[PDB]
Amino acid sequence: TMTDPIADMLTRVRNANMVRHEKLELPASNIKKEIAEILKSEGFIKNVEYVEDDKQGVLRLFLKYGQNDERVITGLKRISKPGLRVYAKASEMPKVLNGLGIALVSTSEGVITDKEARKRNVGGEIIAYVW
Amino acid sequence: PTINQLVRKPRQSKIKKSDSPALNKGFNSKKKKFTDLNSPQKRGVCTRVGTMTPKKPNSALRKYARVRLSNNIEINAYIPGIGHNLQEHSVVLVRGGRVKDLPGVRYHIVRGALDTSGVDGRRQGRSLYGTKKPK
RNA sequence: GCCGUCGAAGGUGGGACAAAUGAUUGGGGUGAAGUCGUAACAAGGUAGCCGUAUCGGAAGGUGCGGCUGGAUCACCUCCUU
RNA sequence: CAUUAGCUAGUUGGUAAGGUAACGGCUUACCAAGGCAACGAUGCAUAGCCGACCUGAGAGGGUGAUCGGCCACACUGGAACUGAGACACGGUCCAGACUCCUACGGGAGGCAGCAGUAGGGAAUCUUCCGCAAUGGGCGAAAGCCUGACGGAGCAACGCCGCGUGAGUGAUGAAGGUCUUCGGAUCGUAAAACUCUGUUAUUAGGGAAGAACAUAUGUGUAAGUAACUGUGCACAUCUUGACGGUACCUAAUCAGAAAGCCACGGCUAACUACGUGCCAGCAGCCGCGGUAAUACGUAGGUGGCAAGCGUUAUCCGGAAUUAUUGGGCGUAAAGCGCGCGUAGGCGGUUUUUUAAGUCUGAUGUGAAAGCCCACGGCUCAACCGUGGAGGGUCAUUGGAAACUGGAAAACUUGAGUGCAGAAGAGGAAAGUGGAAUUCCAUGUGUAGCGGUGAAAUGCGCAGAGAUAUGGAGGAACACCAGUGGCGAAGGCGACUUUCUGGUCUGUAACUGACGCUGAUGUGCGAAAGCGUGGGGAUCAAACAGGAUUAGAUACCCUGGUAGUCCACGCCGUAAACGAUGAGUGCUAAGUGUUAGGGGGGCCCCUUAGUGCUGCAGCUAACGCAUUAAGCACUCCGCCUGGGGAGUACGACCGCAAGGUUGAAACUCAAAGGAAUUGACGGGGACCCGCACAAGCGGUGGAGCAUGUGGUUUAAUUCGAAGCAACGCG
RNA sequence: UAAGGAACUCGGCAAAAUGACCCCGUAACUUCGGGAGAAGGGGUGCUCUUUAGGGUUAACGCCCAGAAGAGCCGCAGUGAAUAGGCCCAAGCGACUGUUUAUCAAAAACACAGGUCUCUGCUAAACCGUAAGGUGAUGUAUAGGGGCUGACGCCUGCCCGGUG
Repeated sequence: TMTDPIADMLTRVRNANMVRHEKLELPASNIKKEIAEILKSEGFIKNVEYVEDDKQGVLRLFLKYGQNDERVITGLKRISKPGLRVYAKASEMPKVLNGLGIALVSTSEGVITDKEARKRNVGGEIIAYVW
Repeated sequence: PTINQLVRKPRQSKIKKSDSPALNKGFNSKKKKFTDLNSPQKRGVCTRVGTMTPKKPNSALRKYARVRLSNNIEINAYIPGIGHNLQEHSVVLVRGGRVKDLPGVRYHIVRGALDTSGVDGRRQGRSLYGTKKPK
């Protein structure tokens, strides 16, 4: 059965990006909502649309591609998995691709990126690597 | 495996079986027991000196010696060099290192040592094969 | 001074375990181009293999079930253009 | 270490008493039956633990010499006394084993203190000086003791530093070694001149470590009737094992001070000679069989250098146990398949909590170590200071996204309800038709049957054939299909009775009730076993008859168990999609099975089952919405090939046998996919004096010729299938 | 009966030794029942204190048993009589059983279990000349005869000869 809804979300983005689909939809969640808006503000995807249905509303993601159909997102990697969780301190926050990619960290200040997480000097759960 | 499978069954590495086992064992004559020593060399008595035919690809008469070491262990040892003065009841010093051709010879008799002369005409490589500096 | 509870060592007994050794006896490995067959690799002289049982100097064969990790052939059935 | 599964009986708890510095089964009585254990009780083997050391980029892996902290021990084993503290290394008592004395009754001893001896071993040192410093015991102190300690003796055992000479000088002497005989190389290397004294020799100076304690004086403080005396403050006197040792200064001399290993590739360094698969070398690949850069030597070269190599062991390289950081279709690896327990993981929202998580503050993580900085030895090693670092650490605040806990809410997951669908799903009992065999008759006559050919074999006592009838067993033609059902194994004649599962539609209900699943518990093709039946057909084995050189085989003739039923047992298969289960995502095209909804046809759609085929994956073959793609959860399994699925042990079984499952030893391969050829008794299509039709020749005899063989003084040398033999 | 303890002997024949009760322990091997009382250890007298127990009961009292202490005495305490020696390993027979009264008790006979064969009922087989019976008032899961002999694993080859 479904065990990691977030890993399903990143794989949905990975699979759609590989075949260059312009848009995808997935069942929404509060944490899955934030990850989408982090990727929007960081410039990985074009827009996030959240549609209210009766049960677990729909998250519509519009992927961004470049001039020569250059996939803006290169890869996605779930770090903290249900079988083994990963937590990091503010001092040992990882630098994805030497800062050329973001790490999604869920801290006490909400779901944020790894760059300004060192600014707040807080740590949390390393959700995923996006580069 | 999965992390849970690894937690229940931690990874088991392979054990390393060492060559020259007879150099890793000592003896206790008081307790009549074998010990573990890891000796560089062992000293023994030659109970048989002869010549052994080599493996099939090669062909040369190779001198060897059946040596009963300080332990109660009887091993076969090579005799490097050209000439040797060893007969029965000769005390020798035996080091590690096997002979590829000779099946059943896993040791080397150290030349130029206790009751073992060096090579008579050796002039380059006298550290091995015994023999002192000519003139 | 005596005796009495504990009490080391010692003695007796039946078991447990571990090494060494033993007439003799089993299969394995190595070697000297020693003798009989030719079982498999080509449909390898009779497709092979697996499981099983029974026979045979020996590889094995045959009996029942299964697989293609089988040829050629007769065609299925789809695909296909 | 599970091939160590059940351990204990003061055991476990309580109640009293005792005694212990003190709680306590610590001990004893009496009650109860308790206590620990797959989160590894117990047992076996091994081991002092740590700071720390080695290795590694790190994660980790190995180790526990010297220095420091803790523990335990003092010939082996018990016990207490004295004592604050011992059940006591140079204390006591007893027992034991040793060694020594004895007038035989009895006595003495304990180097795992420092040296040292014997022994074992590959291997580890002087039977030294001094309390001069630091520390300790005792004393008011002077002092005494201190094998602690401070120093000396030996050992390249290690690290560090300096040497063994430099400047000019012909890369020409003479000599080696090669040689293409011209030369080249050792080589600026050498003489040759100048030059230095690090070192060395001798011959003069010569530290620090020394602060003292005491004693002496001088003041001060407290307490004093006062003094002595004490604490404190000052300055005087004193002393050194090392040791005339560091160290410095004068002369003198290039003189007294380099060896080891390699040179085939990995891997820096090539020639000649000797030998000739020998002698020998080798870590692997391997070398050596008259022209070895691989063996031995000589020159040269190169790597290091007071060291250089070999051996022994650890980490690395090894991603070769893969947490970082591997895999299971064919290379090793998915359990034969279900049902399921612990455990692991788990759909969306809200509130709360704060165990994890994150962020601070305290305490500690000794010192010595690692790293950084700084200072002192002439530098360095080394030493000393200051930081840093080091924890699944403890206490205490703060945050609340996630994981965890509590309380509520929701349907999509999962189930239930309702309306439908198909099915060789299973069990039991019945009912049929075709066929085989046998039996009884009628007809019937000389064969039947079988092979490549045979024959055994059945017949003439009437076989085979044909017709009728009867007995019995087993299996269900046509339907029948990349068809259906089942978790798998498997399930095909029809009927009835029980009974399991699946699919479609709806959205009526519950609101996460789910997935996977060690141990466990069941099912599980054939063959096999037991009991009792049954026995038509086919038949392992067995008999023959053939083929072959042999044929305990393929061929033929028969033929027993078995094949069938009912109970049990067995629990294995190429039990295969050689592909674990669950969930979601990711181009299409076209079928078939079972439904649904719309406009016989078209479109859409659900679940199966197929064939092509994208992205993507793979070593390739290939897979590809029924993944071997992309992701998450859980389980099983693998770590080169033999030995070997073999011991041995356990467990299961009536047995066969099944499950679990090594090692000694041995090799450098084993293996997968694909490629090029060659082989196929391995087939289709063609050709060729290959076959057929043939006309039309040798091998028998005598002679000639060349050979082989024999012989000889020599019978010269070569040719030995086709492609030597009237050949040179 | 000193000391020795199978040296006697064809052979430990005979004799000697263990023996009761209570407690603790008990192996291999197994057909899982057993082996087993296995082996191998310890105690038992008397008096007193103490004080559980249940049996008849109205209670006294009467019975039959326990436990813990403190003594006492002998050489010895089931103080006499009566009451298993044991263990290791081979054949043979599975076993309990039965046999030569009056020299053989066994390895011989039985046996439960196997197998073959005969027999359809006025059965076969048997006693009788016959009638009458036995078998049996039985009916092929019954009856007679041969052979073998619990159980476990098994039982090869030969049909010429003889039946």
